[PDB]
Amino acid sequence: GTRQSPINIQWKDSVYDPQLAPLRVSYDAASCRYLWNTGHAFQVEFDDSCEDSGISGGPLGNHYRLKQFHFHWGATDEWGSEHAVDGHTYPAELHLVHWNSTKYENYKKASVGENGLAVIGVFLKLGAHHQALQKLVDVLPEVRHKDTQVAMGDFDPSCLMPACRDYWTYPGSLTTPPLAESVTWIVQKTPVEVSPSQLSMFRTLLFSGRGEEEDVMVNNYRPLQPLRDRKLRSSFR
Ligand SMILES: [Zn+2]
Repeated sequence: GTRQSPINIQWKDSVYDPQLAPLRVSYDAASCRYLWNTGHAFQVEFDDSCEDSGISGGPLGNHYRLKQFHFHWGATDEWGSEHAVDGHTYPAELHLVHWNSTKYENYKKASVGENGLAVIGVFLKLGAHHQALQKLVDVLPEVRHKDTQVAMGDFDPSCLMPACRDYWTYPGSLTTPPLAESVTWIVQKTPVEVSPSQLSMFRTLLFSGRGEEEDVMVNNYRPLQPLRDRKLRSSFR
């Protein structure tokens, strides 16, 4: 299709849009439920029972509810992110998936609908240990095989976001089947630091189920897609 993610964020294709209203991120930590191994990555699921939890502002016309968030990574610290800023890739990327509760009846419908999703991409980079992320890291040994899960309890995703909220925005798609073109992408310019050891833990999850050939979970990212005729906006000058 034409609008497919991920892409390569290049300085030259960006156009500041001074019309973008500031982005207001506010999540209810109490809405957290469980972490689990989807078979493609690990995800933290939230209870989206009609709550203020979610995002608004920016390129979004209305509030979108937090449904879940996952991570993408490589077999090495040298690559792993889905997006790339001017040819550069990071060791991992966080995807905070929100669904347009205003236009669609449910997440299953929004995810494949015309304006059903809004995802914030946050690049991860080696650096200082990350406290908030440790909570998650601490339960991964419980979810090695696909389909396995564990209960959670009060977690604020915002703790995984950079202080500076400058972003790039463009129309995209899911980077996993059905690959629907229903995503308004909000990619954050400023990466968040984590320690090698936190990242190494990621690489112990498995693509395979219980009692199957041990198939390690690495390089679970999708190849770069052409920008095409789409408009890549900058919230910053
Ligand atoms: Zn993703």
